Amino acid sequence: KTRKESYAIYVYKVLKQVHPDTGISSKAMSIMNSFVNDVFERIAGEASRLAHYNKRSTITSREIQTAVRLLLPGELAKHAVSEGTKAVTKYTSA
Amino acid sequence: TRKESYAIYVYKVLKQVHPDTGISSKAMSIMNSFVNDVFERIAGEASRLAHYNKRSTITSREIQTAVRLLLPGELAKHAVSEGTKAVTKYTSA
Amino acid sequence: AKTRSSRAGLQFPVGRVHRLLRKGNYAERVGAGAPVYLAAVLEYLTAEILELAGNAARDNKKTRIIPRHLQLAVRNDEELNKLLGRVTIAQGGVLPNIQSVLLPKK
Amino acid sequence: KTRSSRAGLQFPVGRVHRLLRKGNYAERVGAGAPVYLAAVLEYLTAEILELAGNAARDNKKTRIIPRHLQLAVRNDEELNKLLGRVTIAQGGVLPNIQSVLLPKKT
Amino acid sequence: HCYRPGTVALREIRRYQKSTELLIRKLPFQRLVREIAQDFKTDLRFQSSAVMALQEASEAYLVALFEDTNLAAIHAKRVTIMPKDIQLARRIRGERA
Amino acid sequence: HCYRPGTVALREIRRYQKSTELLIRKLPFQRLVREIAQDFKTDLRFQSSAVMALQEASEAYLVALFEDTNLAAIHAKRVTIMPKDIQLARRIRGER
Amino acid sequence: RKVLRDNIQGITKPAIRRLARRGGVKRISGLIYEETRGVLKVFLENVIRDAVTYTEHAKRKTVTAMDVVYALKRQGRTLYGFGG
Amino acid sequence: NIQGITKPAIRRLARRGGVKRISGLIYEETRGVLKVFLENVIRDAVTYTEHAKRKTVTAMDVVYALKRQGRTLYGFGG
DNA sequence: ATCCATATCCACCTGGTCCTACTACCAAAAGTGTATTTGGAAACTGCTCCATCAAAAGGCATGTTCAGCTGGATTCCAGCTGAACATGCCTTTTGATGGAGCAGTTTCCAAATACACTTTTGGTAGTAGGACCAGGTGGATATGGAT
DNA sequence: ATCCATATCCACCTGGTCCTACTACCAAAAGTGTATTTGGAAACTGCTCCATCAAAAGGCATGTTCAGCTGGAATCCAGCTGAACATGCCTTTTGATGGAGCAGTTTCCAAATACACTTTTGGTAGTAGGACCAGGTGGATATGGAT
Ligand SMILES: [Cl-]
Ligand SMILES: [Cl-]
Ligand SMILES: [Cl-]
Ligand SMILES: [Cl-]
Ligand SMILES: [Mn+2]
Ligand SMILES: [Mn+2]
Ligand SMILES: [Mn+2]
Ligand SMILES: [Mn+2]
Ligand SMILES: [Mn+2]
Ligand SMILES: [Mn+2]
Ligand SMILES: [Mn+2]
Ligand SMILES: [Mn+2]
Ligand SMILES: [Mn+2]
Ligand SMILES: [Mn+2]
Ligand SMILES: [Mn+2]
Ligand SMILES: [Mn+2]
Ligand SMILES: [Mn+2]
Ligand SMILES: [Mn+2]
Ligand SMILES: [Mn+2]
Ligand SMILES: [Mn+2]
Ligand SMILES: [Mn+2]
Ligand SMILES: [Mn+2]
Ligand SMILES: [Mn+2]
Ligand SMILES: [Mn+2]
Repeated sequence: KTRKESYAIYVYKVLKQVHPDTGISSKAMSIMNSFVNDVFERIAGEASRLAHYNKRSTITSREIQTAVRLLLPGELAKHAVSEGTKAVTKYTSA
Repeated sequence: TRKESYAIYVYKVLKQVHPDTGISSKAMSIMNSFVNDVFERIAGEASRLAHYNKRSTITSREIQTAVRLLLPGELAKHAVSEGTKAVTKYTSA
Repeated sequence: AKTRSSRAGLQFPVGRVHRLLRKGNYAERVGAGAPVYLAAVLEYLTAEILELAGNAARDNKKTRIIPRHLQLAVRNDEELNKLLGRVTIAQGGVLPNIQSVLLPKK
Repeated sequence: KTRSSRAGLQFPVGRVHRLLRKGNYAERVGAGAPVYLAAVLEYLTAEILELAGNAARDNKKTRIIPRHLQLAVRNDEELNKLLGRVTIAQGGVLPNIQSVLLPKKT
Repeated sequence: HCYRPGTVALREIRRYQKSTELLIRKLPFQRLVREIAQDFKTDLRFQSSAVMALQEASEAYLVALFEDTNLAAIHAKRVTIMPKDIQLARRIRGERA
Repeated sequence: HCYRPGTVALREIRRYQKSTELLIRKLPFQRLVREIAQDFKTDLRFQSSAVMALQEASEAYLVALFEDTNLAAIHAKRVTIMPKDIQLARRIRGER
Repeated sequence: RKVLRDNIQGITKPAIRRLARRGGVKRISGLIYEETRGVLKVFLENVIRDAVTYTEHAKRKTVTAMDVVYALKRQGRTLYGFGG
Repeated sequence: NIQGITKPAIRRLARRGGVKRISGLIYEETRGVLKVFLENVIRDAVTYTEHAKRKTVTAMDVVYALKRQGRTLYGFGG
């Protein structure tokens, strides 16, 4: 049986972080899976178009950022750009 | 820089269609934008097709199914016949 | 010897649309027939739009196509109007259409 | 040590990387792109799960169901705009009656 | 006689606007799907979740359409939705054109 | 006078429906574009083709919005477009 | 197998009334229902087609939930909850 | 600036749209709508310009921005 | 119906913005020869889940009655908004000059890829066991609406 | 403002759903380490085209007057649609089964990739010729509309 990967483990971790005494239903978790896969495809697609427009063959963190700014509305874009920058600086700091 | 365009080919098809008519520069640019647009649509639909079925190759079948998904009815049938015809002539060549 | 579009009986470049399919990151591999099919479809749609636009051009007592003629061709054909339902033809204008209840005599 | 721990994230950096190259969005994918993308995805999940958990608490429930995800999405202007063309299965609709439909003057 | 015309309608608006259940009976919708699909291609089978997905999408689209339509009726100073309202809505959102 | 109200209005409906020229004066539209862009990035310059493209898309969008707006006014048994017609069209469209 | 006919009338007047109620609609004219069915017929026809176009491309005879999700997404009405 | 788009111009645009009579309040609402439209489009276009590390908004930036806004435009590249 | 005042159109005319032909050059695009790799079609079949049946029953559709009130028709008039002028503001243009900076070129290195091994882990499945909530009840309270 | 026929709300409760929890395994995923390749940042800068004047020309926006005709308010009333009811049907639910067909696994070759090498061509760039058509003129006539 071929494995069917998903984001449910990670969605559950970030769920127990925000509301530690709150569970989630199978259907609701499925909606969360579709949400993460969806946003993933939107971001990576806008970044693909971005790299193609500027004749670059590499998708870097910068294209992901510009894609976030193009895709997410105002405040979500600001906080998402913040957390992304923080994550890549912490990553490269090692 | 070599700025590629579909201009000469569109003009030649125009000569096959209306041999005594011309085309303005802005209309030509509109035609180029249309060819590029339809190209990106069919190629993107085909890419999503090959991905949905865990395939690694875009074959003429993918292009055909994408044409059935993008173009309206009669345009879809005519475009499909044109495609299969060109592939048939190219194969027996 | 002879170009691939000539062997396919096409006016649109098979090799070019093949190269573009490769560089466009659509798939890891591109079969030899996909650029033939795609080039044929593009040539056909170009032939349709240029045909109806040419008919509009001759109907307007002109010999070379302007954006207005492309717009008249697209917006008067149901299926081309559906295909280009979300695109704006620059310098195309709109079709002559006055709502009937705005005409004179009430 | 995983790259997720290396970046201070719960979401899988390696999986986001492998998915980024598996979906051929470009020829190459830099090392920071999956870190940034997994970070953004994790932030969005945290946001919607916060608002939805509050929706469940308001309805005196301890388990989030699609109704709570819908209430969270459609009441947050930004999340609603982000998912403007998305329908959440079993999400229902926001209670909203147009004021003119309400009774008045006995 | 007990409730003036409109009261039970508002009661129903609150009831269904508060819940998430599907409002079209399952089996008739399944038959409709198998008919429409049977006319496109014979000898087709469906996963149960495919029919339920078509259910969800159809009811969501129809509910949103009924909201835009209700706005169309109210715009004409009417409480009653009418076919001209649906046609105005679908025409504005580029569904019919 | 001469013509009754609404006649030369029809005359101009026909006039501007036959033509394809742009209807907003170039320079004020260019100033508007530069002012709006200044809020997002400073010391920005524009290719002329970018400004003309913005004007094509803008006037197309507005003409279509006046089509749907006029339809909204006619739905309420009226002939004069009013702000609530634009609002209804933008809400149905999914913009508002 | 028995021939399937007139199943659009299976979308009953009470069901259309419930859908309208969820839409916040208070009064419904008698000609709405048929109209609704018409609109509904146009909707399913346009998704199911694309759905089976996927099903036929994968050389399958069973329409999956994923085919419906792909068809709905390419129609612009992407649906969460059934995969993808 | 936004008042530089005059009432006569808005009238001509409405007439191309087939409008016969125009309310006096239409012009302000129209200026607002146009300003929102240009704000979104120009926002995305300037995002493209900044990503390209440039200081000149090109017609292709406007074309890409318009395309992702769902309002693709033929005749200026692409 | 008469006919005055504009709007509108058709035939014709010409400058000029604008299209095709022709010559030259060259990087790159495209084809061809050939050698290696491999995606995925064929064949086989395990195993999921789909179509179908049966039976029981009650949730809910159907069809009817009755009348409350909503839409539509009618009428009217206050007042906005269109139509034409009179100003004269400020776009349009076009000619031309700086010079910003887009964009072509050449270096060169931090980073990405390719490959090989090793360790980790997320997913599936089998078995077993709690707990949140849907549905049901019964009474208290709240609401529509007749009086 | 009072009193009743109904709906609504809540605490309490229980079935049996929904979810969670260990054990076990492992094939895929992910990390680590070296070696090789290279995309694209940086520095330079040539030349394209963008900003800014200058400076009339007059096109067109603006303010104003007047009144036509339109939007919106006020009334009336037919018949449409909501509400309630009685009946009974066909959908929902529970359980079972054959077998179609989805999908896992292995073989194997046509077809795609990778590279070297040759040929062809489309794009740029001048320089030069040509012509379709926008804009203007006369003059005919159809048209909106007041008598
Ligand atoms: Cl990176
Ligand atoms: Cl192929
Ligand atoms: Cl109607
Ligand atoms: Cl208004
Ligand atoms: Mn049939
Ligand atoms: Mn001449
Ligand atoms: Mn293989
Ligand atoms: Mn019955
Ligand atoms: Mn009324
Ligand atoms: Mn410089
Ligand atoms: Mn584990
Ligand atoms: Mn309960
Ligand atoms: Mn009371
Ligand atoms: Mn119990
Ligand atoms: Mn290099
Ligand atoms: Mn008067
Ligand atoms: Mn009126
Ligand atoms: Mn009566
Ligand atoms: Mn019975
Ligand atoms: Mn079998
Ligand atoms: Mn050549
Ligand atoms: Mn010449
Ligand atoms: Mn002329
Ligand atoms: Mn007359």
